[PDB]
Amino acid sequence: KARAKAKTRSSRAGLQFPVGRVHRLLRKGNYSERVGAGAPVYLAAVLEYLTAEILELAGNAARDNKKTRIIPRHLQLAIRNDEELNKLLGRVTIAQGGVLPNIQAVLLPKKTESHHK
Amino acid sequence: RKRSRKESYSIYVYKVLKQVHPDTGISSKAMGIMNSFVNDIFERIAGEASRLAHYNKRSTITSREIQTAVRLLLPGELAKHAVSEGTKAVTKYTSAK
Amino acid sequence: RKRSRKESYSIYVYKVLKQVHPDTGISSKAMGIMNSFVNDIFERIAGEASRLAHYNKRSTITSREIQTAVRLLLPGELAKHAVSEGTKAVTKYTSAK
Amino acid sequence: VKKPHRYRPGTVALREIRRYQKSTELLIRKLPFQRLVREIAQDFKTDLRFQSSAVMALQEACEAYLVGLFEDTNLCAIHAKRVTIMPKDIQLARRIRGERA
Amino acid sequence: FQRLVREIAQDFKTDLRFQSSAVMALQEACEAYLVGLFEDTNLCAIHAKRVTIMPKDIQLARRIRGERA
Amino acid sequence: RHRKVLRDNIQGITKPAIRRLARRGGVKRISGLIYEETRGVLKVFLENVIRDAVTYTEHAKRKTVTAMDVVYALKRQGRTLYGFGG
Amino acid sequence: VLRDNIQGITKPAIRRLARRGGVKRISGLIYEETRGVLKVFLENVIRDAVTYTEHAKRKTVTAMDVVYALKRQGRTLYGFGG
Repeated sequence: KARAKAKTRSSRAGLQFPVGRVHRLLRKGNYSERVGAGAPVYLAAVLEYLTAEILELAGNAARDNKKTRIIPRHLQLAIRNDEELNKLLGRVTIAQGGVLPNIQAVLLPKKTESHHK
Repeated sequence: RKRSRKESYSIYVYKVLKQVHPDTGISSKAMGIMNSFVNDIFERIAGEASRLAHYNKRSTITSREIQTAVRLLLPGELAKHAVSEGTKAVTKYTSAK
Repeated sequence: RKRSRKESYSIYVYKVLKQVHPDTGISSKAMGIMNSFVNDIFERIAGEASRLAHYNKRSTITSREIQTAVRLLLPGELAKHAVSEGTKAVTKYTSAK
Repeated sequence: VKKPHRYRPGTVALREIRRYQKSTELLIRKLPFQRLVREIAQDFKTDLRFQSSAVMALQEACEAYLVGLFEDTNLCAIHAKRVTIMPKDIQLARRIRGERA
Repeated sequence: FQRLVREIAQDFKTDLRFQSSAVMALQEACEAYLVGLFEDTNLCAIHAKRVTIMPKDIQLARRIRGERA
Repeated sequence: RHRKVLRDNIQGITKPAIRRLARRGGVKRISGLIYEETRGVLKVFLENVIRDAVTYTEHAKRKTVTAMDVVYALKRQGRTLYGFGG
Repeated sequence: VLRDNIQGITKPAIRRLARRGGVKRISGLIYEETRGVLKVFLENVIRDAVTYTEHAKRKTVTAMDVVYALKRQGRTLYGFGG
């Protein structure tokens, strides 16, 4: 024997998300009888990309509110301000998220609130 | 002394966060949110892949099926960029065995 | 001479129809409707049972799980009557082996 | 100063809007909601116990649902050249979503 | 309806063909959807003390269902 | 000559047909601007469904779109269809 | 004195919620209807929750039961596990 030292499949992929755990989760979960080697890498990459997108928008909002730590409010702000993510999660409730600031223009008072004589 | 073991995707999210914004942290609740998000997307995609396979009388889930499911579930440009990342990952994995 | 074989639930629906309204017939399109309906309900119930099983780390789907899923999916009195029929069916089957 | 300072009707409502929209804390008190859940669950099965986080989760779901409902209701109201929401608005929105009851 | 489907499909993938029953199924789905939409539209219209549906009613109904576009 | 029949497109979905459709929904009186908007709405709906159908078609290496693809594509949007298999 | 306990969902809290929803002015009759609507939603959820609860032969309601019952009604919820 030689027993070459084991590097992770993630490291072969150049990814940070795992692969093996995903493989296990696909075998247990009644999704299919058998699973091919390529699938979990693809799925992992998809998850990492989405995660990076979300956190990116979150960090941007964070800098906008002068806070250095991400809190859920920021995530809701990120999701509702991007059209595509809002479509994905249109019927999803984020806990401790609130909603976007939005008032319909019509119910405010008229801008004629000044000198009138 | 008895003790359990609950897995999550926390650490990997943390890695990604440090990759994209080194000087930034994240609270536990948001980490839980991300955990739930990941599990939900995983479930949708796998379920859809399964349904596609069963409709075409194929018993193997391959990268193709995942790619198709992604194009079905997500809209437009997000799908395109994601598919590209996945293809790149497969191309790197298959070569450097 | 080559010939395939497509199964359905037609004949059984016909039997039930003759039981409930002897002097009545039914067209092919409607029988197809009923076939698709049966397939849909079957898929929903089995999937829901599967999800319950997976959430409780039990590897067997039993009558109990089906009963639970029925109570979840269907509303009120329909659930109760159907559950009655199911229980009666199991009691008859288990006795007269 | 002689007379009390008095804001016109509507301004403080708008103040409430901006203040509550900026923040995220739950608006309903815990304990009444606990008592509500406990009563209703008792009528289905007896002597049930509830984890705290479940109650919190129901609280989040309820408040998000109500918020969405009021949003659609307000749109319905504006559509009728009114600013006051009324029960028929709520019935309308709920009837459109399919949340019949 | 056949020509419409064929045009739109051509813009995604070329030289596709369609079975007749698929076209029929799309026809059924579209008509049922539109019927439901006009129903909700009419209710929204009645809500505003009108009898004439208008575009903003349709926009209201679709916005509430979440069928945004 | 310029026919291109009325646009060689959705405008073949003629006004009185939309009128009949609104009649099915119980409506009595329709404005002149409705028609165009409805058409756009229809297109969007069709677009999404057809996209999904074509995608299912692409997975099986076929060039013929079957009814089953339409059914499934409709099912994922929460508009399941009965009577054409599945 | 207690008052069927639905009255714990008080007027000002409902006013606050409506404020989060962009509402500026509220009629007096809303409250009762809102209460009823709220009740219905809760009922459905808890029924499903308790059903999941009954299936495990447990006596303690867990968050996961609520999350699932919410998921099945098309109001998926994030932030409490799974």
